[PDB]
Amino acid sequence: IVWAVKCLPNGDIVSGDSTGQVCIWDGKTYTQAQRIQSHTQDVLCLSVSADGSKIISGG
Amino acid sequence: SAAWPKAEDPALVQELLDCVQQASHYRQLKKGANETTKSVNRGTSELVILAADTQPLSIVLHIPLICEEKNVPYVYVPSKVALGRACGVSRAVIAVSLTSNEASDLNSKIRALRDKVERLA
Amino acid sequence: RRKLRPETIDIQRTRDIPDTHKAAISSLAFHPRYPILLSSSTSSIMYLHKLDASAYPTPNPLLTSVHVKRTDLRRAAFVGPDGGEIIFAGRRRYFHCWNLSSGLVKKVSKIQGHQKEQRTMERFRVSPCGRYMALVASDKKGGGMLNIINVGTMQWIAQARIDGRHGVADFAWWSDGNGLTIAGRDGQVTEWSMITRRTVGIWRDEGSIGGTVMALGGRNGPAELGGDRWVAIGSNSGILNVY
Amino acid sequence: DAIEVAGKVDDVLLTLNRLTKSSAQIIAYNSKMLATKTGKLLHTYDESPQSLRSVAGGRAIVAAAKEALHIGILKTKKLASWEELAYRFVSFDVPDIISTFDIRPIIAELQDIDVAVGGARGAIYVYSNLLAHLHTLRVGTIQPRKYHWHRRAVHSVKWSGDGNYLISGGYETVLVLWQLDTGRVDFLPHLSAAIENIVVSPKGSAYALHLDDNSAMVLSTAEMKPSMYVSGIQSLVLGDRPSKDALVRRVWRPIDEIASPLVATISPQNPSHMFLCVGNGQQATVGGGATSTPLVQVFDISSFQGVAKQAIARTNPTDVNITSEGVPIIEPTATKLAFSHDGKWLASIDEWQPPERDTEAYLTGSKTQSDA
Amino acid sequence: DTHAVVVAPQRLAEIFNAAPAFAMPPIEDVFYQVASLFSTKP
Amino acid sequence: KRAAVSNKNMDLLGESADVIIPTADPGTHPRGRRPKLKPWQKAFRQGRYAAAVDDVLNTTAPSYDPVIALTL
Repeated sequence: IVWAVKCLPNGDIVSGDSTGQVCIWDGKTYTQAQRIQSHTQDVLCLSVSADGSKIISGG
Repeated sequence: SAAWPKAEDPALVQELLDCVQQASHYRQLKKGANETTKSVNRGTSELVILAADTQPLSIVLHIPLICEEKNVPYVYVPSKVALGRACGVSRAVIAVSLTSNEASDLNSKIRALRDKVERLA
Repeated sequence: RRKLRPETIDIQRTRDIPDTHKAAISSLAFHPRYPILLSSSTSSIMYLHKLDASAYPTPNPLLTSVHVKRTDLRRAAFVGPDGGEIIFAGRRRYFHCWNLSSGLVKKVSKIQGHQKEQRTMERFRVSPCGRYMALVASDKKGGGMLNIINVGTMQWIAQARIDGRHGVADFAWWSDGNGLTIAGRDGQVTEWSMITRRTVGIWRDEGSIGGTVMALGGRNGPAELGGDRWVAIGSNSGILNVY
Repeated sequence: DAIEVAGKVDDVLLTLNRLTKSSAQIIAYNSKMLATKTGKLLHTYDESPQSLRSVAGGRAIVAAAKEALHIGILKTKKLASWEELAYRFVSFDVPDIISTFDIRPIIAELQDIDVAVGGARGAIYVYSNLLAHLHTLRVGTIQPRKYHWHRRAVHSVKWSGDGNYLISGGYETVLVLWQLDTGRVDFLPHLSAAIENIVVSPKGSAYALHLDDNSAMVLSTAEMKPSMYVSGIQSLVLGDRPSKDALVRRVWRPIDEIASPLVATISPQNPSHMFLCVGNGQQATVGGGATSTPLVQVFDISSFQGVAKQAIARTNPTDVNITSEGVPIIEPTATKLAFSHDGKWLASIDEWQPPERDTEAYLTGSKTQSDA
Repeated sequence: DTHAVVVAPQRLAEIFNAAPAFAMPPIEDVFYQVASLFSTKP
Repeated sequence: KRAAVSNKNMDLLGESADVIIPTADPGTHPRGRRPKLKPWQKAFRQGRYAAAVDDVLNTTAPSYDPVIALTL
């Protein structure tokens, strides 16, 4: 269950989901580029910095 | 364009072609534009799937009129070659029409599939 | 051997392999340097034969006959251009790498955090450069991934995930050895590079209701897509498209 | 290091010699320069220095204070003459007490370095890029990536080969592997003793571990079995380098001491073997305030290798080594062990009492915790 | 490098069966039709 | 269910073959019976002592044993 999606300024999509992962999806092709296992329970909310330099994930 | 109940979602397109292949093995399928028109005019047709890759698109546009007169659901898939080798034909099939019977798991699948087509409309 | 003409071929049946298998043959492979055929069946036996039709007293004599304990052999492959190691695997959750010099067989059983994703090691492809090896992870769920493993250290280095309906039909490494082309079921084919480590592109097979196999070969192809000229994708209806 | 003096690459030695107790200085020597015992002085830094490592070549050297870290780049390119061997140094404070560090070079030039500092509180701080951060008065904000798994101090941190993985090892007897491309982590959890030192092979294949119970195992990757095992005498040692988790004032600070003699019998019917009582590791033996030696090993005398090992008292290698509070568990010590006349019997005694901090609720009248 | 041109014979039979022997296009035009059929230009 | 070649016929063909590669690690069961952990043993091993003591000392359960309770 993809609880939170947000979009980077350069086009990529950051998505926290039910596994507590944070996936980085490519912007032009819409495929995933990275899976970051971060949390134990599910990531509930994301935030992306205005210049696209920091991602905050809250589970 | 003129293909306004278009099936664009690939999950729904895969469900439509899987039900077409199952009806083709059940011999519950009418392949081709003329045979589709005959089944829709006779009223034995439960659902009708046209293809939008037809190069003159106007050779299948008469079937939406007969389906609007007979109240059967029609839907457009993207690729006629995909529809053709979904039926198991080795030709390009531009319109197919899958029929109903008394009691089948296939008939339950037909009812659910025309519910999904009504969700598209 | 001549350059062959496009309507008839001078194919010529030679002396068949003398040792038969007790089950179906899952995989054949030729050594990249020497004329040595490796056959592997579901009856847990690999046979290495040397191609000698003019041999005596048995044509195509057997070098060795390796029985792997309790593993059916679904696939066996040679590694690299030199053909130094044989990687072989089946339904189980481990795969062996047998070095042909010094004879040691190491049993890789962990894929470094993705052991839950891989309930099998049956289908894999070693790169033509021999550096990498890709294994389809047994996790279908509307889209299949494949974990990519450095051959020399047997460690996870990447993962390529495509979207489909039942996962990955087949895949093939590019000829230069960097990327790989992953043909999933329901027609989506995906070129995925190793340098940028994300998807180069996605295209669709023409009218495929579901793919079954793919192969990729030739030379003088596009330089940024691996340098292989032809891709051939065979579907479940019986139709094979060549692009 | 192998550096180029004029066109002849040769060995330069970089010594770290004290001048006071909390200060030291690093001093370079050639071979002919070592023959005259004058050295090229490079840096004097003044916060209890621990260790010194350098990158391939001699371009960047990394010195380690207790809380700080000194990165040094050589001033000129190509090193024309020997008298211009000067290193520009930048010091910055690591957030924890540095136990170890491994530097990998990002490359035939030297483009960058990646430093992994394993601190004494348990964390591993990865400083990703340093020469491009301190090459440029003003610097940009540098912020290490924190990887915290070990409870006690992390004994060894190393990058692995290609640079995908960060392998590590601490008191918890577990070789851990940070995946570092994902967020994941995979580990070889239950060794015999503490992972006191690791190295990576010249190729990416083998690791070699110096385990705390006097042992070395060359492991191969993803077979993960020891392809080479070498064991020693494993008895109680007064260590030279004291301990890596005696830096931060724990509940029981580990002391180099011998409280009791080693319990050992040479065995008749095979006088080359020697049965002797050992714990899991040396540090895990002496930790807890009592000798916890619930194992014996048979040790060959005629050719000095530890032949075999076995448990006598109850031991749990597969359970957690440390309680929830932070004290290491003690295991029953085999006090008296003596061997029969025939060569066919062996009788041992093992004692265990609960620790003094643990009772606290059995005291009723004049009962102290030692009496309970 | 090139190979032998593969041509289905029904195309050449259509080229010559388009008309009778009399009242066919002149042999230069029919030669250009046959040569463009057997031309190995992609 | 029906396998293609059963493990006993695999053993017979391995007797017929030349070089046998053992895939069981030595010192384990060859058929592959690992000692599986009861959930109180798993909780005690991970360090979940409340769940361990409750799962053991629940006396209504059919897998109740005073010697298991003494062991924990």
